[PDB]
Amino acid sequence: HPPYCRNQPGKCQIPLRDLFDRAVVLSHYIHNLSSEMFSEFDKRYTTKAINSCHTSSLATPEDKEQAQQMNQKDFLSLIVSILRSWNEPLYHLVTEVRGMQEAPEAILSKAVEIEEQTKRLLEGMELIVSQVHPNEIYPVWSGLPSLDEESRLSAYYNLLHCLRRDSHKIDNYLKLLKCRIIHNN
Amino acid sequence: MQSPPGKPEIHKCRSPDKETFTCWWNPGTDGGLPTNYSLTYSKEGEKTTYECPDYKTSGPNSCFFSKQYTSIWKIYIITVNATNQMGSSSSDPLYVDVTYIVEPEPPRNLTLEVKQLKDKKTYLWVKWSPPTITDVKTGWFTMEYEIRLKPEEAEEWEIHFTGHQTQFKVFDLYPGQKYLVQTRCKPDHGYWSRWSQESSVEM
Amino acid sequence: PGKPEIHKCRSPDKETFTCWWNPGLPTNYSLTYSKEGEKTTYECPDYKTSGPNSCFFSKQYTSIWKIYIITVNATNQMGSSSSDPLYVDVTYIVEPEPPRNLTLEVKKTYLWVKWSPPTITMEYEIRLKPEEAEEWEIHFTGHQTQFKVFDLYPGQKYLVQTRCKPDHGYWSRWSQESSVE
Repeated sequence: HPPYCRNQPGKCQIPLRDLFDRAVVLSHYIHNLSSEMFSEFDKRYTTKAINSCHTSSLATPEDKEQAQQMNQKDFLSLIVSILRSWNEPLYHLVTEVRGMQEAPEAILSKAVEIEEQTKRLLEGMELIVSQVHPNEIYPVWSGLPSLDEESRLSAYYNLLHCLRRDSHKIDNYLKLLKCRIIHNN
Repeated sequence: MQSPPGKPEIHKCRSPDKETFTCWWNPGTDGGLPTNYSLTYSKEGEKTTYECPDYKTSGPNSCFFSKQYTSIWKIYIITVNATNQMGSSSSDPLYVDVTYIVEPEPPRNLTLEVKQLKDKKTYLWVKWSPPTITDVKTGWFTMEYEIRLKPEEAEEWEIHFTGHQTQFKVFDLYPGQKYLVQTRCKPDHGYWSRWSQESSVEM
Repeated sequence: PGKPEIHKCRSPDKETFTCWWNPGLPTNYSLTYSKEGEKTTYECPDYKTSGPNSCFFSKQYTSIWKIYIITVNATNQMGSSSSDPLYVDVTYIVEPEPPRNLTLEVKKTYLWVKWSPPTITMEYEIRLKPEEAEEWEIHFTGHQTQFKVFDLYPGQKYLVQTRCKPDHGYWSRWSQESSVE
C-alpha cells in the first residue's frame, strides 16, 4: 500500500498535492535546461531581431494581474495548448541537429533530455486535466523549411529563444496553480 | 562651436519583483549646453511608440515602470533621446524583456536559534523571511536561498543552498565559537542579490 | 501449492525500478503487473538484468504517472497460485546512489568533508572510524553538501562513507570508503 491510500487500495488515484509536486519539478528542470541550452548556442554561434513566436496567437496572461484574473480550469487548458504545440518542433530540432548536420558542440545532449522530459511532463498534464474534467486546438508550428548559414542560424535562434520564453511561462504558471489550489498560503 | 548632445548609453536594467521594472541611462558628453533627456520604447508585436511614465521614482537618470506598464514575457525595445538646445541624438536601441532581468533585495528578519534535539544533538536553526515586496505567497514569485557562515575571525565561509526553504539546520559548529551568518536570494531563475545584514551567535 | 512473497520494490532514480521476491519440487516464478485505469494485463519485461528473483523495469515501462498493481505467480503442477498484490507509486520507493564525489580537505586541525548528490530535497549522513576501531561514530549532516569534523586522533588513517535519503523514500547504500591522514 502507498502512503496516501486507504479505504479502497484499488482505483486509488494519486492525490493532487503531489501530482503537481512532480509536474512543477519537471517544468522547472526543462526551462532551467533549455535556458543553458540557449546560452551555449548564443556563445558558440552569435544579432537578434525576432518578434515572432508561434505561441503568440494564444490568449496568454502576460502580467501578474492578468494571471490572478484567469480561471484555474482554463489555465490548464492553456498550459497544455503550449506543451502540445512544442512537441513537433522539438522533434525536428533533435533530428536535424542529430542528422544531416555534421554534428557540432553537443547542445544535442541537452535537446534530447528536453524532448523526453517535455513529453513526460505533458502526460502528467493530461492526467491533471483528467482529474478536473471540463482537449482543444493548439497553434501550428510553421518554421519547418527554416530548420544560407546566416539565415538558417537565425531560424535556429528564434526557435531556441521561444523555448526559453515559453518554458518559463509554463513553469511560472504551475508554480502559480500549485500554490493557488493546494496551498493558497 | 557648441556641439549636439553626443550619445546616451542605456545598458543596465533590473526588476526586483517581477511586477515592476526600472532602467538607468548614461548621459552623453552633453556638448556645452544644458541637456534634457526623455525615453521612448516599443512593446513586442505592437508598432506603437510610448513615453516613459515615471522619471522620478527610481531617481536620477532612471525610468520606473509601475505594474500597469510592466509586463513579463515581452521584449521591450527601449531607446533614450538626449536633446540639448542645439541639435539632438538617440541611443543605440536596447532590447530588454522583463523576464530574465530579475534581482531582488536581500532577506530580512534573519533570526538564529539554538535547539537541542533527540539525544546528544544540538543543531543551529537558521530562520528568516523573504523581502516584503516579493509575492511568493501567490506563487508568482519563487525564491531560492543560500546561507554562508564562518567564525568571527576566519578566512573562508561555508555555503549552504536551501532552495525555497525559509529555514535551515546546521550541524558542524565547534561549541562556544562566535559564528557569523548571512543570507542571499536567487529567484526562480535570475540574479543573486547582495548578502543580508549579518547576525551572530555563540554557545 | 505455492506461497509467493513480495520482498521489496525500489527505484534508484525515479526512471527505472526493480522488484524482488521470496520463493515458498520444480518452482516456476513469473511476474505480471497492471495499471490503474485501462488494466491491460501483461507479464514482466525482463528478469535477467537485476539478477535472481528480480524483475527490472526500463525507462520504457517506468512511468511516474501510474500506480502499479504487481503480483507474482508460481506454477508447478497441483501447486499453482498467486501472491499478495503490491501497489507501488514509483516516487515513493526511491533508493538512491551513494553520493557521488567525496573530498577530505584537512586543515584548529579538522577534517573538512564535501560530497555531491546522485542524479540531477535530501538528507545526508556520514560515518567514520579510525580503522584501529572496528565500529563507526556516525554524524547527521541534515541537508549539507559538506561537513566539518573537528577533533580526531592525529597521524591515523580514517575510513569515511556517506548516505542520502530523498524527501519521501528510503536510505541509499553506503558510499566508497576514502582514507585520510
